[PDB]
Amino acid sequence: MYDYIIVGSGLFGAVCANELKKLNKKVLVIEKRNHIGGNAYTEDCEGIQIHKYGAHIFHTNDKYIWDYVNDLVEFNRFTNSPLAIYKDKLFNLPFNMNTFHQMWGVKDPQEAQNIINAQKKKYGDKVPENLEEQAISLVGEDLYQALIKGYTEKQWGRSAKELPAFIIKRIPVRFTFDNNYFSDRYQGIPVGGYTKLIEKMLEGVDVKLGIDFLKDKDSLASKAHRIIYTGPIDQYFDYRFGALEYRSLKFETERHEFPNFQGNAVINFTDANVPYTRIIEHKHFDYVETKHTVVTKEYPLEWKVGDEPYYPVNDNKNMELFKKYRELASREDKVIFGGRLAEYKYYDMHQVISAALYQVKNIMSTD
Amino acid sequence: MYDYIIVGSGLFGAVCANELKKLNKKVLVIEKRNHIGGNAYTEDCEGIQIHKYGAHIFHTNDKYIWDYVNDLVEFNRFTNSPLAIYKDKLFNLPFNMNTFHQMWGVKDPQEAQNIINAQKKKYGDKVPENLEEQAISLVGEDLYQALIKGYTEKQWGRSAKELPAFIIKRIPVRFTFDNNYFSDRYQGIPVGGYTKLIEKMLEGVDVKLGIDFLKDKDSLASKAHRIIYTGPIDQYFDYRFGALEYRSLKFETERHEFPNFQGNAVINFTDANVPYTRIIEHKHFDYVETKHTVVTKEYPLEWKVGDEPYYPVNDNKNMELFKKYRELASREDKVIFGGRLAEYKYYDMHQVISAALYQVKNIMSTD
Ligand SMILES: Cc1cc2nc3c(=O)[nH]c(=O)nc-3n(C[C@H](O)[C@H](O)[C@H](O)COP(=O)(O)OP(=O)(O)OC[C@H]3O[C@@H](n4cnc5c(N)ncnc54)[C@H](O)[C@@H]3O)c2cc1C
Ligand SMILES: Cc1cc2nc3c(=O)[nH]c(=O)nc-3n(C[C@H](O)[C@H](O)[C@H](O)COP(=O)(O)OP(=O)(O)OC[C@H]3O[C@@H](n4cnc5c(N)ncnc54)[C@H](O)[C@@H]3O)c2cc1C
Repeated sequence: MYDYIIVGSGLFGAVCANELKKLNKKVLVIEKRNHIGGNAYTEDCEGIQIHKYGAHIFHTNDKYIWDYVNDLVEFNRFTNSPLAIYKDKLFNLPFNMNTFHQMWGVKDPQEAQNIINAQKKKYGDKVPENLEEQAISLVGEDLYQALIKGYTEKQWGRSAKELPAFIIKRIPVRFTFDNNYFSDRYQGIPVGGYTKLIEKMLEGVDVKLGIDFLKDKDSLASKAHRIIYTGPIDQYFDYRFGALEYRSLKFETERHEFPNFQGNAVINFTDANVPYTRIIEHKHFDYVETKHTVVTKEYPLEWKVGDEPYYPVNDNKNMELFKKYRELASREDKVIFGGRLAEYKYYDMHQVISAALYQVKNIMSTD
Repeated sequence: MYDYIIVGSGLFGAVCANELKKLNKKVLVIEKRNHIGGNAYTEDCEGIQIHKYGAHIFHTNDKYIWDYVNDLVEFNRFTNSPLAIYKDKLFNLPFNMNTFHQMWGVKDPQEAQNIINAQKKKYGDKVPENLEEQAISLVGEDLYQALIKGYTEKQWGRSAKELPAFIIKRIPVRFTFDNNYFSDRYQGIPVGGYTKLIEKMLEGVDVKLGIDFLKDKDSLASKAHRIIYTGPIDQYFDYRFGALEYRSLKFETERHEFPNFQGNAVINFTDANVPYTRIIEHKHFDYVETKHTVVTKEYPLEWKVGDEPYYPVNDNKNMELFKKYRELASREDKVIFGGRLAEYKYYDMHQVISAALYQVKNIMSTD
């Protein structure tokens, strides 16, 4: 008889297991996939650790959380500086002086700011109610047209004027020459990959692979006093009210017999006419010398049952749907719903780790 | 009676004092300036910590050394990404794909490499007779003409074709888009400045300011069993064999009543026709909100024995001179010679800290 059965071996579940195992609680982890780690899972290809479900860069301002993962696996000092390719132009992301210099030839910070502020003139100053308006209010017309619109429209397969103002976490807009994608004090990649990190978390824990909890809900749930569920919340209740909308992704990977394909870990293609949204060259995440390189093309698509859910469409319709499942969940006796899927929300890794730690503390305050 | 009298309160001296005070040794620090910290000294101007004697960025691959300084003062995650302005063109340093893209429009790593490999061979395998040929064989003429020539000529006193190839033994080149000047695993600036850090190292130690050890050598020497000397080695022996040659710098600093002057901590001017070699905007080393900004222009300065020693020439002539003083120093006992000035060498901060830690361990294991 287990104290806890944890559904899903992603960061949320792996962290709960790592903490509960130290509190002397008997734990079982059930994962439907043939590998652990969830969306952060990495796989080695002759020395190159491959980010299987999208580029994953760790970043936080919380020193306790940075030390928590670093105490398990050492992280390098990788800094995420994505590139943006639009037609025949290459630009540096996030929005900084390098970007403005490339776009207009400007070198002076004040000058660059006047320009951006002047493109927002045609549009006026109403409160932004959609992504296109929110994007233009921050970077102006030229930057939006070249670097945001086509990209956003491909990833959400919807028009920008139709998406919510905050459907995407905003990236930096600064007036210094700095291609650092994140403003955090700590940032890096685990040397050896994330799979290794999650392995440390699950060390000394019973873990069963290839098992879908929802295919044997009642039976499996009777084997433990408490259940920690990190799968899709709507699927947990048989899509009873309809399915929550997401955007999925498809990754086309290929090995090449030369050492450097594009010279950067991440490159986005912001032209609506190029099918894929990104190309990821995995070796650049962590210095290695191999004669080959593995490159991944990322293509977005509308999520259907059977696909992996990646980007939740956080608009009013879906948020009302989520509230209905939340009511059902609020009634579920022995189940704790946590993680990106169970909460219908996009979580960065540090946020999810932080959510899991609070939840295990909250469980121990009083069982 | 002190066990140790440390001459100079720069990093080398401050580290020896920090370690010796930990071993219950009575220590006295003597500094000729009115402030501590040596060449790394920082001064606050209404919230902006000013790097008084040149931009100083900390970096190391030694985790022990990084934790050593961090346990005293916390460091931020500043990344040195110097820029260069040549005429009306702006380039990213160090030499990387961003640079090459700016120079030739190239985006492919292999393509950039072909361009450079070819240009390196302008004069075939011919062995470089001078500095200009040396540089051209390392990176080609386009990069050399635009980013090295004028800069190098200003910092030395004239023509590249009239200078020794030895001056530039290597010019780092990478084929990834990465403006990070240092490849080290650790890099940052101390929050609050370097003076604060050194004050922590000297905490609880007797320090005397404004005293030039050499104007009262005997009296000051009798106050301890051992002397650790970090001043000029040649000056210590009265320039007995002549003075060691150094290159010097002069700084002109201005306060401006606006928050952002150039949007970057360091910008080099590689045009021989612009007097200064660099402009430093101190606040960008460590994030702060001030309505003003302090900017410093750096100019190569002709050096005479008496001017501030910044960079040692280190040519055969001077190394020879150094060996002679080194022989004398080897006859001087109870006196330890250490630091950039005492050893006639250019040291990075982590190297000098490392040298002081081992020097003390050597001092302990031998007595
Ligand atoms: C494309 C992409 C890129 C990202 N990049 C970054 C980044 O750069 N930096 C960052 O900090 N964060 C990034 N993130 C966010 C990161 O992936 C999430 O924070 C993390 O996955 C959250 O952990 P989780 O356990 O909640 O969910 P998940 O990792 O998704 O894991 C849930 C696990 O539950 C399993 N499971 C589900 N249902 C069942 C069931 N019925 N039975 C058994 N097992 C089940 C799944 O197979 C899976 O392994 C990215 C996310 C995406 C989609
Ligand atoms: C322009 C410049 C930029 C630099 N930038 C970087 C950088 O970005 N990153 C990095 O890692 N390193 C950098 N360095 C290197 C750094 O400055 C040195 O590593 C550091 O100064 C070495 O410490 P030190 O104690 O050996 O010498 P110093 O700091 O020079 O200190 C010696 C001290 O002894 C005092 N003194 C000398 N003679 C006497 C005497 N007779 N009596 C009493 N007191 C005396 C001096 O006044 C001084 O305070 C830079 C150096 C220069 C010159």
